[PDB]
Parts: sequence; C-alpha cells; structure tokens
Amino acid sequence: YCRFCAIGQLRIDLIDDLEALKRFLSPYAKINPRRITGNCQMHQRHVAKALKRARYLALVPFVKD
Amino acid sequence: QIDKNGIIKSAQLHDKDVGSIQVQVSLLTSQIKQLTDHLLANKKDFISKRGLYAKVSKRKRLLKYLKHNDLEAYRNLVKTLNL
Amino acid sequence: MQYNIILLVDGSLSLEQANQVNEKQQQTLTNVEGLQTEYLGLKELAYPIKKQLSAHYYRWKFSGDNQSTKDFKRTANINKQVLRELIINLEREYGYLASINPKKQQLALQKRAKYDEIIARENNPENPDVPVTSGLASTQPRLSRTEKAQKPKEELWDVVQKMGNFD
Amino acid sequence: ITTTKPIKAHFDPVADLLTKINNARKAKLMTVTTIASKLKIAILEILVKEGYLANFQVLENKSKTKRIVTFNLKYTQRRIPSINGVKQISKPGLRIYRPFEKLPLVLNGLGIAIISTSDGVMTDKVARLKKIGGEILAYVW
RNA sequence: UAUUAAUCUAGAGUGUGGUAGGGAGUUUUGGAAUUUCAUGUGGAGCGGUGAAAUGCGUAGAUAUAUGAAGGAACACCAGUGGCGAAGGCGAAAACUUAGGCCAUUACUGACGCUUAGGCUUGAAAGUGUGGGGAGCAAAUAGGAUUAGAUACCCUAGUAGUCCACACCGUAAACGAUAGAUACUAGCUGUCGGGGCGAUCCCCUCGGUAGUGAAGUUAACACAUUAAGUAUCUCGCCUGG
RNA sequence: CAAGGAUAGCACCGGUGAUUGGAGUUAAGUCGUAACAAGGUACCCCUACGAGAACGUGGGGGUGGAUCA
Repeated sequence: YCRFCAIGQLRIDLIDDLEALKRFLSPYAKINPRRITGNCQMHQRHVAKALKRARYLALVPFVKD
Repeated sequence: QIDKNGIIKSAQLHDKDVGSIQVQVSLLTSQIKQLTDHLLANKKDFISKRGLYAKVSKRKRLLKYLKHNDLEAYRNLVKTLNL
Repeated sequence: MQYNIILLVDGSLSLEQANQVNEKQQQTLTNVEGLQTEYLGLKELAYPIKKQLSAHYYRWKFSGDNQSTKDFKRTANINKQVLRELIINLEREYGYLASINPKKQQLALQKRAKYDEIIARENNPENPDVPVTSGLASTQPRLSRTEKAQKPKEELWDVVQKMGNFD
Repeated sequence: ITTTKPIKAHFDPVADLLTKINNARKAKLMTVTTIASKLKIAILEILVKEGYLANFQVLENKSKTKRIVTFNLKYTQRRIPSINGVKQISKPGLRIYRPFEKLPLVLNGLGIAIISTSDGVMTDKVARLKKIGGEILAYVW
C-alpha cells in the first residue's frame, strides 16, 4: 500500500510517484479498486485522481500502447 | 469562503462579539452580493439560489425575533442592495 | 494561490528549447510567476499518441492570481509546445498542511518498515505495532457537577433478587 | 451528573422530560438529566414528596449561570420502575384550562394529576381543597 | 404561555485552527473510439437467429496501415466510501461556489421548527428555432417459427438523436417512508477529522451495511443506521 | 322623484339536442393470451412512436423480482 498513509499528509499529487503506482496499477494499464491499492479511503481518492491525471498526462496509457 | 474575519471583528454590536445577529446578517448580505454576481455571470447555478433564499429568510426571521428580543439592536442591516 | 504545474511537451525534442518555450508559455500567466528554474529531466510517454513515442518532463512551481491560470490551461494545451498542463491546487482533493510536517519520523519509520529487510524480522507490511496510548485532544466535554444533594436515595444494585427459601 | 450529549433547548421542558422518562423505562436507564427548568424542579420535588421519585440534583458546568437538573427515576433494587407511564393534558399548542369545577379523579382516583394554577404546581386533589382550578399539565400514577 | 430592561448560553450559526469529499455553476485540453476520404494491397466472400432469409461483394467487397477528419461522449478508476436541497455526483485539470466534519472554555441573548403566500430546481423522454447528424434508432420495410408471431429472431432503415436558445415538469423522484426539535443498550468494522501512535491496534465526534434486548407491530419485521418516545407544522385516506 | 319602461354591444344563471366517449350491468359471443412461470420477455413507472388489441417499442428511473454467497 501507499507510503503516504504511513507518513501522514492527507493528500498526494503526481510528483512522478510511478513506482508506487506500479503497485496499484496492473501491467494492463487499468486501475485496480481500493482492495488492491490498500489505501484507506482518502488516499484512495487521491491515488484515483492521480492515476486519472496520469491517464490525461500520458504518464499511464488508457489502454493504447 | 468570501468573508469570515472582516465584518464580525471590525464591527462590535455589544462589548464583544464573535457571532451575533447583525454581524451574521452583514456577512450574509456580503455573500449574497457575491453569489448574485456569480449567478449573473453563470445563470445555471441553482444551489446558490436556494442558499440565498435560505440566507435571506433566516435573516428576516433573525430580525423579526430581535424586534421584541432587544429594544433596538437591528437597525443597521434590514434592507437589501440588489437593484 | 499556490500552483505547481506538471508539463507535457510535444513529442521528442531538445531539452533546452523545450524549457525556453515552456518559460514562454508560463509568460501567458499574467502574474502567476516566481518560478524556480528546474525540470524532471527526460521521461518518455509510455504509449504513442499517434506518432509521439516519447516526450520530456518539466515542473514549474510558483504562485499568483488563481483566476489567471485558466488562460494558461487554454494556451499551453492549445499551442503545440505543451500537451498537458497539470495544475495543483485546493480544488483537487486537498490534504496539505504547513504544521503536519512533524510527521516525517513516521516517514523514516515506514521507509524502514514498508518491507522488513532483515532476516530476523519479516513481519507483514500490514500488521499492528501497538505502543498504543490513545490520545484524543478532542472531546467536547462539559463539567457537570452536583451542588444540592436532596432526597438521599440511589439505585446501584438494580439486578433482581427474589425467590427465597423453597421446599 | 449528565448522561451524555447535554440536552439543548427543546420545544418545551415537559416534552423532553417525557422522552427522557420513556427512554429510561424502555432501554434500562436509571438516572436522566434535563435542561434547567423551574417547573421541572417543582415537579421533581413534588414527585419525591409523593414517594415515586429518587434523588434529584441541580447541576452546573464550569459556569453557574447555565444549569441543568438530573434525577434518578426511582428504581427498586429488583429492576422495577416507580413510574409506569405518563400523559400530558396541557400541550404547548393547546394549554387546556380547567377551573375548580373541572377537577375529577384520576381514572379511578388512584393516579396523580398536576396543575399549574397560580404559583408553582399543585395536585388536582389538593387544588380542589383550596377551590383552585387552573391548567392541568399531566396525569401520572 | 406572548412576554419587559437585563437576560443564562446548553442550540441557530458564528471569532478561530485542523479539515475530507466523484458536491456543484464555469472554463480548458488529452486519450482514443468510430466510420470514412487520398494510399495501395487481395482473391471470394459478408449478414444472422433454434436453423435461415432479408439485406451487402469482383466495376476489388472482408480486412489492412498510417495521414486527415465529423458529431459524440470518456473501459478501469467505483469502496461496512464520501460528498450530496431532491433529481444526483467518476478522462482529467483548474476559476468560482456550496455543503460540511472535527474541535473553539465564544458571542447576539435562544434570536429557531413547519409552511398559506411567494421563490427555486427538477432524471428522462420529446418540441419550435438555428446548426450538426458521427452513431444507433423506433414506426417499422423486407425476411424466420408461426394457427397469429402483430411481442419475443435477423438485416435495411428515417422520426428520433445531438449542440445552444425557448418549452419541457413528470419517474418505481423511493427510504414503497415530508419534515424540524429533544432523548434513548450495544456490537463486528469502516470512513472524515483531533489524533498519542511506521501505517497501526486504539479511540472523540459526525457518517457508513448489519445486528438484537427494551420498545414496536395485522404480520412482514424494524430497533439508538426504529416501523422507539415525546413537541410544532404542511400533504393525504375513510370500502372497492 | 318615484313604481313600471326601450333602442344597440356586452354580462349572469337554468335547461336542452343531431351524434358521441367513458363507467356499471349479459352461465355463455368474439382476436391472442400480452400479464400472472423469470408467462417465457424479469417486472413496473414516466415519457415517445405505431399495430385491430393485449401491448410492444426509444430513453431514463425503480424492486414491489431468480438461481444464489
């Protein structure tokens, strides 16, 4: 699960945290639900919005490779 | 958060106020003007409309109760400024 | 207000010219300035857009009029020198605090214990610790107390007792 | 001695007291607290003198200007409540007024009635002795 | 009980700090889809239900790849989750705005309930206007079982659709449950904060599914996430 | 100034009809059994289009539904 919940910051943003993203993201470029990611609920929405931005940012593909 | 510290600290009805009738209604009308400008800029915002009606009617009943409650503690903001 | 911007430059190109054109794009901000000259180096796009197999990553952190970043979102995204203009502010789900910083001892502790790297300790990364003391610092308490004690009569042994000696 | 979540200003003290008493009878509660009310003090005192009520104490917080009042709904040590039921005759929306000529017994005369007549609260039975009527607030037994 | 001067602040919020959320009006791009058009290929088929046919293809269809493009909306992100006036809220980003939640030993001095009247929005279908129509699509045209297949099956296919103005006003709009006040066992957990505390376990308050005793009930069953108990008002039903 | 009174556009109430729609009312007439089976189509509400109709049908909403942990 995320280091952010283990340190305390109550938010995350795309500072190229791709490493931990690869733990939350399957190699299929699809966002696993809250169960796999391990966030509580708040860092869950934070990583959700970050992954969606990365989709928009082209950091992560939607499905196209 | 348009105004939170301006009118409730620069205006003291009694010896000291952190929340009262007239400071609340003055801040309420400031936010009323802000929200009316916002909805004139963006006409399809109805949550603001309902909030404004609630705010103005709560102010009206505030003044109504303060009529009898205190001799005269309301003659600073009983009007409206939207024309 | 506070504004961190993640930049996606168009396709594969030189680092310095892209930095200069990104500075020119930051100039589209009327007064959102005070940038710190830095970048994220080279990072390629994981997927081809339609011919763009790679790009370059730049970060711009500064502050200014919040209304005047929408025009940047227009110009950067339209002009063929930035593809994505990622903005950071409070409207995006926020949690930041300038006084929650004294929690990075937990950061060091979790970096140590995100995975136990010693053969002796191989505990799961999701197991309790329990030095527990249970701090609250938030109760909404009221100190109610008795000053007049009349009618001395109390109810403490309210559990039933019945059915004496039976033959 | 408040139970939890100190009671705010209800629409009327008697209704909040009735809720507290019914909840005490239902969910195995013994001591209940209510907002400060002089009529509450009077009715608690007269119920104590009637024998159906246990200790009652006025309560103050860090300050003395605000007040509340707690009382043990009289329970014997075998889990039985002294008060078995209540009814209000006068209501906030309809304060029914019954003069001295309008004071009958309580459902056989076994129960106790209370009237807010001139000053404080008087039982309808003793109010009939002083040829006193008034607005009857509650029937209890 | 309406109350006077003062009032008491325990509420309404509000001074303040922390504060989470798909809340929302507003404005931006990105992913690609889709089918085409310039491009060439290539040999022989496509359509489909229970089976086929209607319906398409050598004058090059399938399929093809990049270039370019129209409308159009954003796989996942989606939870003992949260935010929600209802209707709802998720490719993102931000302007703005709203609602909070936790705590403030605090203030006007309780300054608030329902709602005649007035105000507001209102899923969605559809409508005149101007434009667009990518895509499917009723009605159905044709065809398959059929005693009938009109409903259910397949293709061709337009109204419709779609963008905005104006009109939409209803839904099984529900929580089959209008609210507001005050109060009432718990528990597995979990969520937002105050958090001591790698995260934790552990709680404080509000929330989120269930739970079962009182209580409730025609029974369903609800039960401190009442169909529990009392206070105030608007809507309704008196057998079909 | 009076009871009573007319010329020309209106105004109020009562009744009525060529014909026509719906409601109740015929053991038994007549299209299929749409729906009750998940009535074979899970169903229903709003709304839109048509078949002689059940009804479907386009979109949205809902559980008052099934194997089932």
